Amino acid sequence: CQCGICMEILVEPVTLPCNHTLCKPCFQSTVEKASLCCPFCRRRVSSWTRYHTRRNSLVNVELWTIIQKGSALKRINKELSDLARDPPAQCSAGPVGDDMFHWQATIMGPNDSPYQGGVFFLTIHFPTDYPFKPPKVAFTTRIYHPNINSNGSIKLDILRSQWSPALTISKVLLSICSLLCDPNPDDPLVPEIARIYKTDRDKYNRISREWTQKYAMGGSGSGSRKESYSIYVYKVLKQVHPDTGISSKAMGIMNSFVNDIFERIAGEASRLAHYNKRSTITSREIQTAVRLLLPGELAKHAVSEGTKAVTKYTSSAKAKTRSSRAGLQFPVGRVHRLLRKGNYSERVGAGAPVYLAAVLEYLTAEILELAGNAARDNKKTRIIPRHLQLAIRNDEELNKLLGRVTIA
Ligand SMILES: [Cl-]
Ligand SMILES: [Cl-]
Ligand SMILES: [Cl-]
Ligand SMILES: [Cl-]
Ligand SMILES: [Zn+2]
Ligand SMILES: [Zn+2]
Repeated sequence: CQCGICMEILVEPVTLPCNHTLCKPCFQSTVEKASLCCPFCRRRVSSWTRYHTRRNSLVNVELWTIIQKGSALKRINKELSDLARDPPAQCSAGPVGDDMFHWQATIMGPNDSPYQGGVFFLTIHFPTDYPFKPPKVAFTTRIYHPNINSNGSIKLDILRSQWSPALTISKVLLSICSLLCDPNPDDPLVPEIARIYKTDRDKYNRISREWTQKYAMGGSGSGSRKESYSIYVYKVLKQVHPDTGISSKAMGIMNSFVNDIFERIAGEASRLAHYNKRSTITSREIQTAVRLLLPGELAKHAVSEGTKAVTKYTSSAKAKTRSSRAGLQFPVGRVHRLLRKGNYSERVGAGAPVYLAAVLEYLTAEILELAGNAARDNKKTRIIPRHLQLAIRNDEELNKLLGRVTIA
């Protein structure tokens, strides 16, 4: 509600001849140091800046006195917070897993439009220089529109020529909504559709509804809260070392292992789905993710445990709990939500969370078995962080996998 560059309150505001205002830090960071141009409208402010920097009159005293009453990453987080503060109508967006520069977004077909009742998924990629460079926004759901083509590119002025740091991803999503309601056939991306819209509006409305029906019939994101698997880590420990406990500090490290493995597998599985233009993540993407990221025998065993859980899940009775159907301690239904919540794909198949849950359980068991062994070497009955560090370092494959995870 004040500074357009950093979306924070204005401090020592500087107003340029063009009357765009930014806080003194932002002004110094982007104008004074190099560009000497307004970041919003690119008006040259060199003569003005040199004069007033020498005379210490840059700051707008009147505005400043009466107000009392990296940068790219920081701002993206401010957008997401802003997005939660004022959820845009008919829209949602959030990061893909833990990648803040790669978001998923959903748009519900406006009531006014012929897309009503459909859900359209979009991909958003933030550049390194954001907010000074535009975000890359594209549809992954087919849609019949003059300004949207089969590649999912969107011809919208604010996405390219008219992009400004003052704009936000919420405003961008609202503008796309308006574009769905009111196309611009005069400057089209697809001429045939634009010609049809101009001459046969009834046909345009008809084809839009049929496409919406055929192809169109994505959230706050993974969130800031750290998930815990204490319940299921404990169950596995009782199976692997019934007479060995685990300290709560060690349990927090186990959560860090599980969450790290979850994010990496799903993230890669997300990469594969997008790479092959697949709407749904299935056990296949999870398996190829596992095979590429896990080393050696860990990968061979993880693939075995995942294939066996999926096989047992399909043949089992549909009445029992999903985790029970797969013979797993780790929660299948919960892993499924975390795959949808993380915005890795439009859809998530039912075998995917089973396979991933089984891979997580297997790796947890491996780590717990070795940590317990490492505890029994020091004549101890309870796993502490040090025994987790030992179990990782003393196993070449596990150290390749989890060595980068910090252990205190
Ligand atoms: Cl100038
Ligand atoms: Cl594009
Ligand atoms: Cl599946
Ligand atoms: Cl990796
Ligand atoms: Zn600022
Ligand atoms: Zn300006």
